[PDB]
Amino acid sequence: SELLVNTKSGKVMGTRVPVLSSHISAFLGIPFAEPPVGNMRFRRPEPKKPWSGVWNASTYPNNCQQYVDEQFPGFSGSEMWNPNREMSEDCLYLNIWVPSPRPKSTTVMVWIYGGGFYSGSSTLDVYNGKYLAYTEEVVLVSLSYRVGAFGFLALHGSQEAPGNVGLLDQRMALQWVHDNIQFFGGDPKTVTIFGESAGGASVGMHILSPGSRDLFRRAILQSGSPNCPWASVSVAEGRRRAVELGRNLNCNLNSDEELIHCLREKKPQELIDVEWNVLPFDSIFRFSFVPVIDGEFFPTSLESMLNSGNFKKTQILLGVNKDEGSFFLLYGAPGFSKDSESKISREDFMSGVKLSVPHANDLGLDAVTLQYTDWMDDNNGIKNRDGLDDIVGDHNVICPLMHFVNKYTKFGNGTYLYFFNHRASNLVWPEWMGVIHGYEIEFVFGLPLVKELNYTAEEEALSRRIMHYWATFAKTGNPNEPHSQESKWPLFTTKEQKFIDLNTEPMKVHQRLRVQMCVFWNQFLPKLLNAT
Amino acid sequence: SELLVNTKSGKVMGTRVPVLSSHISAFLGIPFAEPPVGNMRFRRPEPKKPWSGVWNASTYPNNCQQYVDEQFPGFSGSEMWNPNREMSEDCLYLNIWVPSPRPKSTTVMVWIYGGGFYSGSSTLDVYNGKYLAYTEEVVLVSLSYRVGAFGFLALHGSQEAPGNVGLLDQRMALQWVHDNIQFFGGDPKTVTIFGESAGGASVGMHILSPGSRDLFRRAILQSGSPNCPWASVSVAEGRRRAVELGRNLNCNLNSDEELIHCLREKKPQELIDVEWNVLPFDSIFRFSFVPVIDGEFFPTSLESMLNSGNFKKTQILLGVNKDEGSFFLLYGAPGFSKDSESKISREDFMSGVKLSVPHANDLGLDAVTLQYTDWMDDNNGIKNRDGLDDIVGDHNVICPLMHFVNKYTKFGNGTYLYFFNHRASNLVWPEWMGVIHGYEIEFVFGLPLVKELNYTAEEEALSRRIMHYWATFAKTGNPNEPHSQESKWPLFTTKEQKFIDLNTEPMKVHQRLRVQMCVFWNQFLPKLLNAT
Ligand SMILES: COc1cc(CNC(=O)CCCCCNc2c3c(nc4cc(Cl)ccc24)C[C@H]2C=C(C)C[C@@H]3C2)ccc1O
Ligand SMILES: COc1cc(CNC(=O)CCCCCNc2c3c(nc4cc(Cl)ccc24)C[C@H]2C=C(C)C[C@@H]3C2)ccc1O
Ligand SMILES: *[C@@H]1O[C@H](CO)[C@@H](O)[C@H](O)[C@H]1NC(C)=O
Ligand SMILES: *[C@@H]1O[C@H](CO)[C@@H](O)[C@H](O)[C@H]1NC(C)=O
Ligand SMILES: *[C@@H]1O[C@H](CO)[C@@H](O)[C@H](O)[C@H]1NC(C)=O
Ligand SMILES: [Cl-]
Ligand SMILES: [Cl-]
Repeated sequence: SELLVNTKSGKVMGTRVPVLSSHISAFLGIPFAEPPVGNMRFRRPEPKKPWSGVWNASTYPNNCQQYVDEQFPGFSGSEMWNPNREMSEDCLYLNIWVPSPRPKSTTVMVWIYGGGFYSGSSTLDVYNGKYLAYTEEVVLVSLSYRVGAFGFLALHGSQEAPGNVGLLDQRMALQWVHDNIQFFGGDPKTVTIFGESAGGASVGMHILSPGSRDLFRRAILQSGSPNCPWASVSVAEGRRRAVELGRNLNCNLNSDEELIHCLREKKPQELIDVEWNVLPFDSIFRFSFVPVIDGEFFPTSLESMLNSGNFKKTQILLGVNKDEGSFFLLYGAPGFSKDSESKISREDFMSGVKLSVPHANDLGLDAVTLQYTDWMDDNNGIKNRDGLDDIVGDHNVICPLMHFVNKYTKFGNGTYLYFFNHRASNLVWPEWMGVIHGYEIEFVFGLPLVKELNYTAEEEALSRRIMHYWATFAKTGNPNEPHSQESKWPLFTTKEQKFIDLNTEPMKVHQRLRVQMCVFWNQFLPKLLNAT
Repeated sequence: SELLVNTKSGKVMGTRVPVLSSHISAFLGIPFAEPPVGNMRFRRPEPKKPWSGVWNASTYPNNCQQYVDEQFPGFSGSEMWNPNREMSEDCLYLNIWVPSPRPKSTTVMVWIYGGGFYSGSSTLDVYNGKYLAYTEEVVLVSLSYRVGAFGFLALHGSQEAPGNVGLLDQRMALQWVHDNIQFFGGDPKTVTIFGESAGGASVGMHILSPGSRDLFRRAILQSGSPNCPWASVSVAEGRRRAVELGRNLNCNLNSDEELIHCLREKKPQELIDVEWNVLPFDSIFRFSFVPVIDGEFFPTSLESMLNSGNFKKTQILLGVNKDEGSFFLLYGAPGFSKDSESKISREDFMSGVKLSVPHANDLGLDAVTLQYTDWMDDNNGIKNRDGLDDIVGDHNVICPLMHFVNKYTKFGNGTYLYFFNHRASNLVWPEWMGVIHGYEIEFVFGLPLVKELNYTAEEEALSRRIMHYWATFAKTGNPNEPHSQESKWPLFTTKEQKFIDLNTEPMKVHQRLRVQMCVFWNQFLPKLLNAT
């Protein structure tokens, strides 16, 4: 009854799940397209054909095929991001958490997982929607989408591997929500899409793309934006990386059809095993198969679209973490270790700069080095470590997002900007990594409300604050409740550029979120690289 | 007797002058070259032909022909630098102060005035040698040299106007000191040359030039160095400026001989009136007629001589003032005034950057602007004013000197570096100009010892503090007296790069003088300009 819902594609049967001291309804693993298997690998997706009978939606679905991290086997801090279900190309499913009793037409939030467009799962423990759905009385959806070559192999001109099909994956999920969430008590006119990392870039890409704009109301972007240097490639570079994938696998390279046909004959893991080999440079924070600027999903360049106001005009809430770079340095740069303070020698600093700005010429590398080096104290291993951390975070996350924020706000209908800088009391990663890429998510999804996870009382309060900000924004376009006695998160405006810190302390309002280095990253360095 | 001295060129009669509550001997206006007049204009100097009878050396000589500042008529702060004697091309004379009674063979210090190679006089009140000669028991010489076109018009390949003849004037005076100072109680083997601004650059040029090296023992450079961007031009640029001078005066331009013949017919003021017109850019801290890198006075480029160690190996003492740029902004840049705090708008800041780095392309100007702009507070008129002040001082004085210091110290036999940052209590210039280009000179020459000039007692001590450093360095190659236990001025070394502040407070040792900005000026910007 409460758990039996007839959708436009067929009947589904959910399950009743405990949440804190109560219960809510969960519909897990609902299919929203045809399995993209066999001759449909790399292809645009197709809607799921209606089914007879009742779809058992009591269990999480498979995860999409992806690279699996084995750097720290068994370590909870890294394994919490790996697939926790069987991987399969049959992975295009969504999950829904619905308050009990079912509401009539309440606000909908659709989570888009990140993972650099190469990884991610809707089923991770940290994305369990039940705490946010129960606490804030929202219908919480998490979608899925093909990652890696399966979602973003791009041979422009081919209709068999056109590129961006993972983005199209997200779109079909949003269209399914548009068509069916009313049967779960959700309001299809009040859908907020939100995501972190590539999910945040994705949210911004749907703001940009005409084919996506009418499928949601407003948007939240966490540590990601559509213009990030890692988040897209040209059609030429996408073509080069697809051909190099075939070269790594002894494919016929004479035509797209023969290349695609060879690649479609490979087992999924054969593609994954050579995925990182197609990158052009030794690099960190760079991923092989990402969205392409194609002229279809993206009509023109992202920058021209941002400049002209060619995007959805609505409210946005977005922000970054204090130490976005540390995860990438730990996994990919010399001198960093999970088990030490990772003081960085001058030599390893210079190596890290090269890995962090792989596209830069030697003059550009000199510019980055001078901007982030204290020449009164150039052998200070802690300053070198933190300087490289800032380089990676500023170049890859913060400065692209601030460029996006400033362009969007010229045309949009309300911007709210945050700086998340709380290090969790129970973090398993070392202190030099600070406030890590991905580690605001557990606060957004309410994990500190679970006493067994051993968060502090202040962290539970912070999680409750953030969930209420996110959900009140989703409901109203404004994270603040009116007539409330709590300090107000101010609008970000072109003139005053205000933002708040998010942490356990009373709110602080600041202005011009890191403005100096982003002048460097957004105006000076691109001009230097374009001149030289 | 004490005032009657037989030199190798003839007899001279000096005069007994009061100094504080005592007396010393002064020999003023001794000729060291033939008057460079008529056909001799622009020509290398020729030794003064010996005279019969007694040369009357009781009176200051004429000053060389030069541009005279009329910006602030009658204002003591600027008038103190103007010629205080009649100007004449018959101006190649030197002055000597000798302790009374005459010493046997004491240390000699030879002052070389500055003035951007376009101005300067040996006879200014602030260069009165009597306090230094009396207080420190040295023989103090001040020389003179042709400035402007008269000293530095350069038509390379012509022997009639070869360039660098003002430097050859200095050398001829040093040769005269070498040959004659023993008759005044000076030791020709212990001569220190010292100078400020262009005089400091000149001192460095004599260190470089093979034809000068044997005419002095060691060297002091104040707020100037041979590699300063204003201190030399190429033979091609000197030729362009000489031809343009002729163009301004309707000269025949078909040949060097015809051009020179024309310029020699003009009255001196006719040349001076158009002198600034030959500069290639709207600019500040750039001067028309300066030393040329000719392959004769300078055998190769300054940088290659410095890299190869092709220079005199001895001890040097040198330094800079806190606010070298302020004078040039007051006189040449928009928004500055003697009668206001000169808060600088953003627009006037950008204009000032362009005037300050006239040779830079737009990418270069962007780099300078980013390096000196606080983008959290870019409309702060005090920060804009002080940022421009630092740009002018760093680019033109401090960083070129630090480059020289660094290169010299690899091969030299002892470097002592200072940072003079005391603002005089009785300064007539406004507070925003800080510690001004030229305003350490009055301390070096002992003017705070004169009660009627109204320095504080701490400023008298500092002046005594500086005169003793300078004269002890001249005597021994080390500014510190041994077995004294005043705090010691450490050697500047390649590794530790120590320097001292010079001010009324107890001496503090620091390291790496303006190292951050000088990486920009000495390494990154030249690379950027070369590559773009
Ligand atoms: C040098 O060799 C390689 C090095 C690497 C480096 N990168 C990888 O292996 C991907 C590793 C995934 C790690 C798990 N995912 C994480 C994720 C996030 N944060 C993490 C923070 C820490 Cl401290 C650790 C892991 C995080 C946040 C999210 C964003 C991404 C890109 C992946 C996932 C979600 C890949 C391939 C190589 O061959
Ligand atoms: C009007 O625009 C122009 C502006 C100028 C610059 N004009 C000048 O006369 C330069 C200023 C003359 C006074 C120079 N004397 C000074 C000198 C020094 N310091 C000074 C500090 C202050 Cl605050 C004021 C004057 C100083 C230190 C020394 C260095 C120089 C170059 C000149 C002389 C000695 C020239 C031509 C122009 O057309
Ligand atoms: C030297 O010149 C001074 C000043 O003109 C004069 O007072 C003095 O008598 C002269 N000495 C002579 C002519 O012996
Ligand atoms: C200067 O040279 C002497 C003798 O050649 C040497 O003993 C001394 O160490 C040198 N000093 C410096 C500072 O180079
Ligand atoms: C110096 O001080 C004396 C006495 O205090 C005063 O008469 C004189 O005007 C002062 N000089 C200047 C130049 O201000
Ligand atoms: Cl100041
Ligand atoms: Cl050394």
